Amino acid sequence: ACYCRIPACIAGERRYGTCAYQGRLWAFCC
Ligand SMILES: [Cl-]
Repeated sequence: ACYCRIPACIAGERRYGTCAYQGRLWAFCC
């Protein structure tokens, strides 16, 4: 499933773009 993550996606995931939410930027990870 896909999550917004701070600070980075973990192994086994890949990053597919970015979230801006609550004044922070997040990796969008799947
Ligand atoms: Cl980040």
